[PDB]
Amino acid sequence: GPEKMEVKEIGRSSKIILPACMHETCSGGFSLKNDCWCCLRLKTKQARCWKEKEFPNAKELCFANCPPLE
Repeated sequence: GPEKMEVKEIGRSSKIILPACMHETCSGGFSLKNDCWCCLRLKTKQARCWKEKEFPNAKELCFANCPPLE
């Protein structure tokens, strides 16, 4: 047979990502995880970001970041 091109892994949750401008993710139920979203602002890809060390707002938004429900 082939080289097995149909992995499975331990995917037992509702984890998913939300396309837009950056790379974000969210998962609540067992995995409990999420990928930050678009930073402060940029022109080409990098420029102005959010310092979660000084501003807690970025942190809350990062953990709150989740996919659409429509």
